[PDB]
Amino acid sequence: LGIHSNDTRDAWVNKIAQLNTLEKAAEMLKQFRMDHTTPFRNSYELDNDYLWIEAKLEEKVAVLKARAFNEVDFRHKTAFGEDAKSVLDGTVAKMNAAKDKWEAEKIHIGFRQAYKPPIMPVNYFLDGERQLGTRLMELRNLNYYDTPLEELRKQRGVRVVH
Amino acid sequence: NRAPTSVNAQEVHRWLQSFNWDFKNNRTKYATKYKMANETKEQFKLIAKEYARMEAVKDERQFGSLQDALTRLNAGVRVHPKWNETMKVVSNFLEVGEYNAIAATGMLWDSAQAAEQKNGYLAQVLDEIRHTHQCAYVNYYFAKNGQDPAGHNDARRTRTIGPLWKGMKRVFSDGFISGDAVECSLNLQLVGEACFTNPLIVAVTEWAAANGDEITPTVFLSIETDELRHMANGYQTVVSIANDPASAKYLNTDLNNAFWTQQKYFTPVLGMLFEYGSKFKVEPWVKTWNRWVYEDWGGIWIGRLGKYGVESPRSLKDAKQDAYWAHHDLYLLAYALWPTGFFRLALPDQEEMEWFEANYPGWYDHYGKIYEEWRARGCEDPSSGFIPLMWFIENNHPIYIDRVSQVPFCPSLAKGASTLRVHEYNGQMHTFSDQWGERMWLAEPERYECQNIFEQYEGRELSEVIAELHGLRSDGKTLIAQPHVRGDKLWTLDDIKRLNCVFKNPVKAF
Amino acid sequence: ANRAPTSVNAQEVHRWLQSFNWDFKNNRTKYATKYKMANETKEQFKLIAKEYARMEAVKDERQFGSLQDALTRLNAGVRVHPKWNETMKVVSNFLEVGEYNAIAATGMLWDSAQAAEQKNGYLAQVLDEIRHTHQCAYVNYYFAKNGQDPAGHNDARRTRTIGPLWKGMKRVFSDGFISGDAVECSLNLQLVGEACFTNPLIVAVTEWAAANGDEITPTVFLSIETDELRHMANGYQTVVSIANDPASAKYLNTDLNNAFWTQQKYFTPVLGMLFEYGSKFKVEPWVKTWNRWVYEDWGGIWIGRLGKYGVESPRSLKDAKQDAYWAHHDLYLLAYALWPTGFFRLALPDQEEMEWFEANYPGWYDHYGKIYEEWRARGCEDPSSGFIPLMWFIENNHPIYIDRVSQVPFCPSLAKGASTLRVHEYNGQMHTFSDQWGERMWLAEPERYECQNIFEQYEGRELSEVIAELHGLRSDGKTLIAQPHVRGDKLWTLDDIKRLNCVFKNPVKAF
Amino acid sequence: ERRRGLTDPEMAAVILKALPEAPLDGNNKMGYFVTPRWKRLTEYEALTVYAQPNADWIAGGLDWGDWTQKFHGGRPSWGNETTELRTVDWFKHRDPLRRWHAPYVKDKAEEWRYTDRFLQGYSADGQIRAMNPTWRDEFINRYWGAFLFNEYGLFNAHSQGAREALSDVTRVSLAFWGFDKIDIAQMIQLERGFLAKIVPGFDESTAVPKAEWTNGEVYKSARLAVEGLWQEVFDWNESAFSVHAVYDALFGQFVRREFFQRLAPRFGDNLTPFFINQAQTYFQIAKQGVQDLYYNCLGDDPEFSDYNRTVMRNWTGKWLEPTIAALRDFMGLFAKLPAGTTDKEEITASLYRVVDDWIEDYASRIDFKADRDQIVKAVLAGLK
Amino acid sequence: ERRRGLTDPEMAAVILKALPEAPLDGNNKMGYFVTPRWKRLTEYEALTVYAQPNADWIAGGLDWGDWTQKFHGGRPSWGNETTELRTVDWFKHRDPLRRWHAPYVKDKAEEWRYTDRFLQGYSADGQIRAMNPTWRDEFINRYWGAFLFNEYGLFNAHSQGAREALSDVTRVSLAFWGFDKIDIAQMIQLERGFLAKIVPGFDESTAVPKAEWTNGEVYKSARLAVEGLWQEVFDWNESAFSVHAVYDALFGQFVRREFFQRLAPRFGDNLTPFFINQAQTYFQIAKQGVQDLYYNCLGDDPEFSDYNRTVMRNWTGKWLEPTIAALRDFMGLFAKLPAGTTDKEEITASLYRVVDDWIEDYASRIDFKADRDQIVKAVLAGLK
Ligand SMILES: [Fe+3]
Ligand SMILES: [Fe+3]
Ligand SMILES: [Fe+3]
Ligand SMILES: [Fe+3]
Repeated sequence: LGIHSNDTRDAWVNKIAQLNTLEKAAEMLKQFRMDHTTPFRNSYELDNDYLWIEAKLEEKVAVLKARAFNEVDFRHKTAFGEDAKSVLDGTVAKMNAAKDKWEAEKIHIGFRQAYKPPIMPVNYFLDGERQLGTRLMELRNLNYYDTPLEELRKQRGVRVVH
Repeated sequence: NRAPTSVNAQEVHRWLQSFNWDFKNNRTKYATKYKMANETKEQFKLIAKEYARMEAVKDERQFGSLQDALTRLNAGVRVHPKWNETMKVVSNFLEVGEYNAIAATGMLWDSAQAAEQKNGYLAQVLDEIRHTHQCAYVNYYFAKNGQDPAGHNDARRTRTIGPLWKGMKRVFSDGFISGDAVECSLNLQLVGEACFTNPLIVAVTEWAAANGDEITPTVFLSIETDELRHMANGYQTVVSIANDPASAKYLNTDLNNAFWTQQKYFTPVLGMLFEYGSKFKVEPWVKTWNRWVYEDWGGIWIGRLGKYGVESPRSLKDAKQDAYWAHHDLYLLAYALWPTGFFRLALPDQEEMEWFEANYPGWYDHYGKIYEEWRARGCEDPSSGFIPLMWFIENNHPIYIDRVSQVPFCPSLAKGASTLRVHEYNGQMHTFSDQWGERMWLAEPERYECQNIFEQYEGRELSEVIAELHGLRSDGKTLIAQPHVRGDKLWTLDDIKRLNCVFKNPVKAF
Repeated sequence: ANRAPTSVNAQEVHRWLQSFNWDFKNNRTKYATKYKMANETKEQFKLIAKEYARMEAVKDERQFGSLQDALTRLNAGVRVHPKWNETMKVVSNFLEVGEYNAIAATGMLWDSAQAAEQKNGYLAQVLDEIRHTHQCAYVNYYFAKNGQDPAGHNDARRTRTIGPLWKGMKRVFSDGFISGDAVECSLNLQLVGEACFTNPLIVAVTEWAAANGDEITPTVFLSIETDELRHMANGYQTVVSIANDPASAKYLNTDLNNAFWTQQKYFTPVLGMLFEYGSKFKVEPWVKTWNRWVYEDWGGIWIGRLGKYGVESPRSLKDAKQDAYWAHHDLYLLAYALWPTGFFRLALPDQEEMEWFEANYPGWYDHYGKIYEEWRARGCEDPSSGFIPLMWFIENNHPIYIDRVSQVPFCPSLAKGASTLRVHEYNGQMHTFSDQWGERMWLAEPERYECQNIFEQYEGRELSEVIAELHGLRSDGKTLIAQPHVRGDKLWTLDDIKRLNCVFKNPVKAF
Repeated sequence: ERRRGLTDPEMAAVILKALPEAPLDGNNKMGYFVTPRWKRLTEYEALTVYAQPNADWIAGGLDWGDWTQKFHGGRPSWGNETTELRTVDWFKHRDPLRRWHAPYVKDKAEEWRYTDRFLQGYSADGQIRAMNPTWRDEFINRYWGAFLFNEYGLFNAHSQGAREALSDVTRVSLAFWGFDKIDIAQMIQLERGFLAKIVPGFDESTAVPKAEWTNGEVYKSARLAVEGLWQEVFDWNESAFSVHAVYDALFGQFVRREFFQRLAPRFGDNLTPFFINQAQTYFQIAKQGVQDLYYNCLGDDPEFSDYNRTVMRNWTGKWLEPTIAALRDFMGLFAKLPAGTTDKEEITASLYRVVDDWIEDYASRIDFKADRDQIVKAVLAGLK
Repeated sequence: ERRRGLTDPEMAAVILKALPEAPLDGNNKMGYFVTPRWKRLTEYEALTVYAQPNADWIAGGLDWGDWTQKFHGGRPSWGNETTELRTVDWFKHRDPLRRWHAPYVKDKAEEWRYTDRFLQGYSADGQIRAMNPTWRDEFINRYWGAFLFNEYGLFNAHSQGAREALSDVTRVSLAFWGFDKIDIAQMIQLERGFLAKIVPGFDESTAVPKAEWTNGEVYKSARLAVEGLWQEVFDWNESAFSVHAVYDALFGQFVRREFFQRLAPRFGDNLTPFFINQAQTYFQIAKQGVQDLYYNCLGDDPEFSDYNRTVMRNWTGKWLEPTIAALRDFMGLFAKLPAGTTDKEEITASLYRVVDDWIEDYASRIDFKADRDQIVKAVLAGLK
């Protein structure tokens, strides 16, 4: 038990130390982000430790990618072999076609979960962040205060506890 | 063979607007809802050299002042203990605010398209670096020369134990850099600076002078000399986005959110630090708050932006309704949690109780009764085996943390706002203290995920948490934080360990 | 790119400064001098112009930032005891004249030196003395701008010329520093002036000022103090450079003794008067301070160190001990008697000060306290009384003389100290002396000492006319700068002085 | 009026009665926990390090937990996602000059005041009488004027670094580097304005140099490289490294040192070298910080040295080609000088000097394989 | 420990009880009786003017009576007999730069720190690789080094004035001019030491430059003029005038501007011009001061204008011949340069520039009839 060091972090460091191929490391990082890093995360078990473990996985994946790729690939491809530019353009198009703010939030959050570095090159990912965030802020802040808290609670799908 | 001639900063700034050139990718790198105009001008015509000269003059005055006369006078020692403890928090929190202002102004400089607006933002970036180092130097000086160095010398790592630090971080760290660059400008410049930070600096100098502190006036007046340019920068931002339809769509929403964000934390915390962290009182916090918000900012400053569509925040009425008792409740909660701070807190004495009763009628029967009960139970005596959190637990008065503002609140015992909202979303429960933060979270849940102290420390003994985070003094046993400001009978980590106070998450009971 | 970052410091340039001077026939000092400063004399501090400028600039920035920011915010210029404000008028102006004449004295020494290193040391001292002149001027400037009584602080440079203490001050820190042999001028300035009085005096003044609520004076004078190691080195190097010339064994001891007497004759009474009588809170009796300064500090450690070059303690030192006990009490009696001629406000000792005097100077009461109480009963502080203590002096037949050499006023028939008077008529003019040393100085060197004393310049003139003509009035146009008290009301005006009908007389016309 | 606690007798008495006999802690050193780079901790480190409230999941952070408020969509206020380089501690970087704000402004203010005095002396001395008219009218006015846009773009390249830097020490260093860049640009403009003042017929308007920058041939590839470095790079580490360790070090060094600092004296122009001296001083100051951050701390990282070196070599390969192109295009500026000003041998030697300095200072510190003959042959293709 | 009046409760209470209600005087200006040269009295004027305790028998004094102690034989501490020039008020002079000790040291410290930074940049930047070895070894080492002795002699010419000047303003101005001279000499030595540091084999010992100065041919008549101006002039006004308005303005101006400031850049030497820029700035400041003292105050004296003009014309005629000889001897340095470095047309034009600048600035302010053609031809008589 500890704020900065504990059993969960140690076990996850041991688990990370045994990733040897870039494919397995990238798959583990993607699964970890899906399971533990968003409001839409599958479980809040690692709430106190998930950021540090995510950083450790990111370091391992980054080193493995730098080893596996060449310079052009390291600049222009994601860890799974996709073209970063094509992925970025597709995500931006889907966001531009988004109808309401709920879909836009889902698209932006899924993009962050699936393609956050070191999965995607930083240049492409931050450009996508720029465009997607612009769109999402435009959709969200339009008529911000019109919906009453009761209807907003229903829309967000929250269970009112007290 | 001519008259001696030189070129000044104005004759070079005259041609600065032409420096930027147009190419395909000449746009801001950050997400934003507004388009800043590219013909914007700046009020102050400064180049790098002239700005350096102006700042160097002020720096030489302040440091010559600090190193000769103030040191010879023992001005760093002859300060009331309560104010010495208060300046730890004040200086370090202002330092974090200025540091994040550096990054916020960097983002704003990225956003601006006119070269003159960029120049203004860059001048403010250098100014925020200067202010960061000035606040750090206030802590530096009070550590080298003060009556109690602990907390001054390691605030940058002991800030992280206590709950007030999270709210401070949100207002002056995350609210400044996380979001739309125009929203960040509104938090930092339009609201943070015009409404709170500048009158805060002036009032801090007043209160510090009242309590024998001459180091803080010396540093903070020099800090405040730089604020005209930053206020102009905020005005220029609002002007530059004033011609865009996006402004009509979004600017009032952004301004209201920024105002509520800043006020929600600077209403209780500032008043608590003033009235409870000082021996000699200058002015009741209610009057100062009313003058700052309704008079100086809400009436005059916000009125000056009426021509650009800016309206007075819609939550201003709610802020006023909640601004009367906020700092008293926050001090109840902060004293109940004295072990988790990096500063020594003092119970109100008889003179302070009389002043509180005179200025806040009805203060006694609630707050004074609680404090006198705590004193009669030995909250100050290490052998008592009592910390006020024990009283909170015995009386069924849970202490929650707002999921958005990070401000601790006790709805079942507060005199001000006493509304609690608990929601369960995806296996997690979030507690909110007001409707505005609740709307903020429901609208964008992914922005607000900070874990509170009751979750990080859940199931952990208080002494273990204090020991792990280095909340001890140089001797290795005595705590940095104390329930009093006297020099004897200080609490040790063994005194905390004997209590056996284990942190719990208040929301689990639901 | 391709090299390591490199620079050159002051030492690496100073290493070759000794070769800058070259040999030509007319490479000699332009001033009369018995001695020969040997070339190849080194200096202790390795300085070049720019390094000296940088290190002085650091101190200047620190000091002015202190004065302009925190001391002005604290209102430290007003919260000073009135007595210490009046004392600081005189202290600052007189030290300023001392530093200004030190500029010229050090320029003369720089002319005298033959080694480029000794020249460099003297030049650094020249710039330092300019700095100190402007620093004392700034102390007066600040106290005039911000103090409780600007008058005297704002025009001391032209209102000092009314009173008699200014003549002696000029002789010590003006004519002693620049008139005479260059080595003699150095002995007055560096070997005795700075080392014996001015050096310890600056720190003593800061102590007494801090005790009296004054924070401007410590701020400026400690920075002034930070410079004096180099000046002491300059004096030491002077004595070392002249040590091997055979003229040293003939003349150094005579010059040193004359310089010591010149300095002590004025600074023994004046400094004690200013310290003890011009302050509310006392730091130390002047007898102990003087005794520590002259025999334990200067006549001991310093002259003992210098003795290996043939320097020996002055032969007038015993006479200085004999005369130094009551000197400043007598001087203050006389100075108060002539309060209308000053540019500062004086006060009588109060009850606590009278008890302090009688405790530290047993027997002080029956003489000085009784005289002061007689004056206070006569109404010396009341403008409607029509009494100035000079009237009491004339009534009781206690004539006041002015030493022809030192210019220090003395009253032999009333003094508890020297009490010896010499009157000689030479070529139709009469000269009055108070000691054997000044008498010998005049007999050997009559043409060096010709200053007219206030009783000769003012002979026959009514006091009010002299005060008005020399601008001894406040901005009102009728109230005087000098007062017999330090209170805020009942100030004397030129009309009261005119009603006194006080006409100066020459005391030597009685013979 | 106002009574103060330090001077008011009643308030002072109360304060003194409340004080303890001795300080409650013997450790009177702020930042005693900061690891000192040198023998003992400095004011630079005491006032700077750990000012950024990073959590432990950002290498070297002392705080804990997530950010209180993030961007829309979840982007953290600061994060490891904003750069390619990985480190064990982002607070390890120390500026070798140990300059926080006060020393920085002190130095720049000294330079500004000395510049003012020098300009007054130059104007009063009439030294403009010996400067060649053609050099002043064409090369100082047009091409040296056009270089200020290059310096301005390099300055603007620092925006996302000043926003995104993951350490307070690195943030201060980056801000100072960018501020020096903007200062150099404004000094070029200041020299043009001074020439306008002291020379009848000289037009200080930026229209001619700006047209040369945006539409000429000599600065075409330099302008393209600056645009790419500025607005097409979203990595703050890549921006700073490529600006200072690849593009500036070669192209800016050749332009400032091997053309203007070298050929201005031949035309009686002692005025341009005065400002080029300041530019060179700024460059040599910033070089130490660049090497400390990218070679001492990141390149020599105890756990990510190999990866960081691979990334930085990748960046050098990416940004060396546009730098060589900028140099090749700038080689056409020698066809405009009066015949006999310089020959091919002097140009080749200057190019070799610049390239050797780059290889020694930067290229070899990351194991980048650069062929000096290959590079210089490629650049000289734009000369003859 | 000590109890201070400002902070101690009881002592401060006594002090406050003794204070009056308002300042005893409404006049809070410390030099209110000084006649301001400009609109309002300046801080420099207030802190300087009338610090010298002169009596009224020295023009402008406010005191009365004789000096308390005089020299052996009776010559006064200060007196009118120490200079030929007469005036109605010796306190009339004002330094046009408004320069007392604090601003003076501030400026010199700024320049010192900037010089250190520039030297560090120059060495780290490797700019020595472009300097011509012959120029550095033969002209920077020997002749530029030999000029430091000229500057040293001009500096020493100021001791008589520092001791004998008849007012505080004049004394401060003379002291500052002399300090600037010594500073320039030390800067020459500092450059030689720097070159010894960064150029292996370069000797920083002054043996070679000193041998050139004391036994050479080009600096022979310059050395004779410096010796005469230093040790054979007992008039402080004559020393200052002849040094700063006749000898320096012609010979030193030609040596600094027209030979080294002009030919150094041609040999890839951007180091010597760096220091010659400081020398020229100091010269222009001193020139403003000198013109104010001798042409605005003494030359335009309401009562002694004609007599002072006669005296200064006599001094100009006396010291112009040795200056012309110094220039004629120094002309021989042009034959030691590499062939093609400069030609007779450039040398003649530079000589005419210096002579015309002198005639405008100095010779014409006292109605001294100077033939530019005659002076230039005399100087060119020794061109070979
Ligand atoms: Fe700020
Ligand atoms: Fe600000
Ligand atoms: Fe002095
Ligand atoms: Fe001295």
